[PDB]
Amino acid sequence: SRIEREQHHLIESIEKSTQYMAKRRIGALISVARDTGMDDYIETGIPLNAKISSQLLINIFIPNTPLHDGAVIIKGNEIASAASYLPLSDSPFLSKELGTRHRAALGISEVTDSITIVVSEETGGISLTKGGELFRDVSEEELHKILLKELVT
Ligand SMILES: Cc1cncnc1N
Ligand SMILES: [Cl-]
Repeated sequence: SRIEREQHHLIESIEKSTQYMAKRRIGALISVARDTGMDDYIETGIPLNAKISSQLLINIFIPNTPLHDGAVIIKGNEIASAASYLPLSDSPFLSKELGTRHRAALGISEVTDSITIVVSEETGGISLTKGGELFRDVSEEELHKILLKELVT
């Protein structure tokens, strides 16, 4: 179909699912592939090759469920995999109060041009990684403008 419609639907799906999980302190880790490949990391997860929806993203990350423990990787117009491994950053600049999801999101951002979104299960804050930088606890307006700029081409 039309690319721009899928991209805006992707953005709305992330905004809606992360708002839902943030409110309930459900951790999440969602990495959006771009030009650089996430293919090897997709292979580490459970293959879904599913249509993107906020409902599916929420169901994946329910705690103590088969699909929740690891990253979701979106590729093109599909949720490609759940429970994928991402490389963990060894950076000592990452705050010690952040968890493995953040360290994983930082690590993939150091070696891909992917955009990765984290929901902390400790605080509910939403964070974002790109190019080896972390944007910690962004507002809904900040998240919206970042995703517009980064995911709509
Ligand atoms: C430990 C871990 C958790 N989630 C994603 N990647 C990882 N390496
Ligand atoms: Cl967390």
